[PDB]
Amino acid sequence: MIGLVGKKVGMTRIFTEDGVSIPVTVIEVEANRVTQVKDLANDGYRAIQVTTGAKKANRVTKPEAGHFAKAGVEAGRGLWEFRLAEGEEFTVGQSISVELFADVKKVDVTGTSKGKGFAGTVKRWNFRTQDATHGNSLSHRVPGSIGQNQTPGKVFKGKKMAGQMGNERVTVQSLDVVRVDAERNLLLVKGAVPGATGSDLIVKPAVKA
Amino acid sequence: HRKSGRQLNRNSSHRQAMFRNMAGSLVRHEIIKTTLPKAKELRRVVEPLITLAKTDSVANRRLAFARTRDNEIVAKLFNELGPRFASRAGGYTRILKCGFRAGDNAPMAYIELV
Amino acid sequence: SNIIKQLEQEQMKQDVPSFRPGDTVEVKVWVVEGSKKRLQAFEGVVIAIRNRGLHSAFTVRKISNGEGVERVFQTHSPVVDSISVKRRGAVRKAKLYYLRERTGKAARIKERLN
Amino acid sequence: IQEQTMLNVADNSGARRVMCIKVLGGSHRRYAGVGDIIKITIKEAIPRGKVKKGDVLKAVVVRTKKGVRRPDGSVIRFDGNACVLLNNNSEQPIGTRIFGPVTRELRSEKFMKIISLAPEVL
RNA sequence: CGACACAGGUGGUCAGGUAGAGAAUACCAGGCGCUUGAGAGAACUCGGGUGAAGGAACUAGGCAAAAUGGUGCCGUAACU
RNA sequence: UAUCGACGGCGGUGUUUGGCACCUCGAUGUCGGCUCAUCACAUCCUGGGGCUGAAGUAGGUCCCAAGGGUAUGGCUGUUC
RNA sequence: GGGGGCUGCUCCUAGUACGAGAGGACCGGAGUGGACGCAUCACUGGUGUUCGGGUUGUCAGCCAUGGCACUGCCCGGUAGCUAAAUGCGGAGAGAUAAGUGCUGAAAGCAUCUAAGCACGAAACUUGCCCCGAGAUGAGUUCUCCCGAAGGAACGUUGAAGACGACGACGUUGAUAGGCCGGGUGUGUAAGCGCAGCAAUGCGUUGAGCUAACCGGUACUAAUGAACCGAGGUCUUGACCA
Repeated sequence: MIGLVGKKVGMTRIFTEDGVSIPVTVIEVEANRVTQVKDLANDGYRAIQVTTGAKKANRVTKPEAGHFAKAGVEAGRGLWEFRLAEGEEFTVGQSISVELFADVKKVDVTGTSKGKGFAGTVKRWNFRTQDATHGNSLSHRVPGSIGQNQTPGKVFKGKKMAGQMGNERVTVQSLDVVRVDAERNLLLVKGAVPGATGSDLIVKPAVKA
Repeated sequence: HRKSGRQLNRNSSHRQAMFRNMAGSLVRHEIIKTTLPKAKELRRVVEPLITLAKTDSVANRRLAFARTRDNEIVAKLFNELGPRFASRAGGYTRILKCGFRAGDNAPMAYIELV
Repeated sequence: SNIIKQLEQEQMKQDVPSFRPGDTVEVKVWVVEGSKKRLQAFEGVVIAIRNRGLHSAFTVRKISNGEGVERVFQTHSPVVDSISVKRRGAVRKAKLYYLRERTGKAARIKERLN
Repeated sequence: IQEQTMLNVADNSGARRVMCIKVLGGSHRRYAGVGDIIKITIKEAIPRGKVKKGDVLKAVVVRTKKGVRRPDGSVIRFDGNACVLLNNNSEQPIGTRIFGPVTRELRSEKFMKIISLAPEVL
């Protein structure tokens, strides 16, 4: 069980004696039924599924191992009914969050940040903005220069512009686990978590805390 | 866009009026026939227009004949159709959809006053 | 409480929001922020109406303190750098919460006056 | 603050108002902020003694209308604009006393002599 | 009359119907509804309103828009 | 022979001008600007180097290299 | 298949190395600024014929309270969306050119080469983000299925959407409305008393009215029934019986 996964519910907060008041993001972490686990290998730098472990297959778990010893194994995802899990497959695949999750423990939560169509350079890849009177010239979120040397009237592919997005993966580290509570088996993560509500976020023991 | 606000089927003005009238229709005759976004917002024109018109007093009926321009079905809203809804909150006059009629294809119920 | 004000009573806990601010009321604020060698003593500054502040996280308002070039700015009360306040002149009127003017028009009979 | 703007003086050098001209090391469409040294040409002042009215000198912007946000999240705004005249002697005011408050970031890291002559600090 | 049930053109009388300086808006009398329809809260184009700070820096030219703008008192330059 | 470099000699390019006039001559709206897209290099730097009349610092000249960056304004319709 | 990161300032190192003096560095490690790039707004700020107020003409006899100029005009202005707002945007690894060298001949010496070999560029490849089974080496997995598995049509609404879709729900329901409460916006009510000659000035009222949020709650509103509808193709690669 390299980690668990839940669905973002929203953002709340819990004032704890130790530490100090800090917003907490509620995440629904519940019953799953992992039938198999797909393992990827790092051939150069292009993910490829080595093998898949079923309810009973020592011929695939063996390759999974060793490859891990070779450190060539990539991210691990397994055919699941609801959400993922690792060593959970070997048992029966049926498990609850209570089995994997403790509080006050550090965890790395990654996820795809929240279709928005085309956006302006600024609202887009964080481009700053026309500070100074530049803003007064109502030219707020515009680079003002598509590219140097009008000739070519071309914009260097580099010279970042506007485009499409939405519909970026980010793995924030050191996310303390406040507690596991709510109407349903959920999780309280300190601070905020990438992605919108309902989005699928994964948990993983902090690589370095 | 934004959340679900009101519904101006036509323009701005055509959208207070229409409420007044088609409001007095469901008190003069316990039967009416509009469309879809029909008297659903006219379900509102009446109640409000009931309550504040509940108990008879000075500063109550004065609100009645303000939204409804008529002395006939503003008097029969009291001493009838109240007290007649004595111990009943809401439910004043609801109504269920009905198959669309001829001419302009637009389904329509029949307000009524239970 | 509801899942909107159930997670706001902690940070900036609703410390008995001093009766006033209120209309013209000019309660001298406080402070305790370092910004420099953390040894900052108390302080003082006159205010005015231009009230502001909500439920959970409310704030003083547009200080509008004459002294100095002029004024503006304000820290939200309560705040990590907050202490008790006091009184001043007793009320007045116009419309507190949104009382413009006082700025772009600050003289004797003009200020401390509607 | 842009070119051809009229701002007030903060030192008792004999000048009253100042008209911005250019900024040192700032290739932008009209601009001059708090802390930036700009070349100027005073307008109103004492036309005698040492030809004041008409001469072009350097100065340092201290206060502006535009609101600047601080780490806490609060923005501060002033009424008009002001600046201080400086001579050839590397960042040194030509006047004796200064008028008006100053920012923090303008003390420790950059100017240590300007803070010593500053009466107020926000 | 204009080839058309063509928002074009075409003389006289009613200029005291009711509130303002007035044959200026609102409203009796009288006349009329003969200037194609139905369903989501896009881009773009035609008219128009409001826009922080600066404010003609746009432009051949402030074109356009805006500002001033009722009445009474005080007061009113060069030039002729 | 760091650098500058005549006389003379031998070439490349074809952006200039001149020439010829072989082609078009059964019509592909002007100049400048603006807006928007792609390509090239005779690299002005950044990067790595050679020389110096290279102490250092700051420069001058030259080589490889174009990946990126090479981008703006005041007067003038004006291209010097 | 698509893509970017460029540049500057400051601190430590030095007022030291170097230099008579004047003058005046470097490698490297850090902080930050300007500029150019996906989002998000809690904070600061901008919008509003929802709403509240003032007021002209006119009508309801006056008052109160309202209609009309499709907000009469004027004043102010909440939510969302937005910005002069905020959070995020590596390092590292691999390979040649110029060039620096190794071993080493043709010329038993020498030589970076001629065979061989060790190193060596912001750029290149990759990392990372985005798109992508029509990715022509045209994918993977599980289950169901060859006369009944499954699937299309409909109804009520959107965390959806520019006409042909997408997503949720359809009583094993809270999806929408009503009601109540919670969370909000305005500002002193009707009436009467004494107010007052009156406008409307007072007292009773720090009183009413209103909402495009949320919760509780099914009370109301989510049938019936029809129908699109292929049927384990052929040759062969092994195992099971």
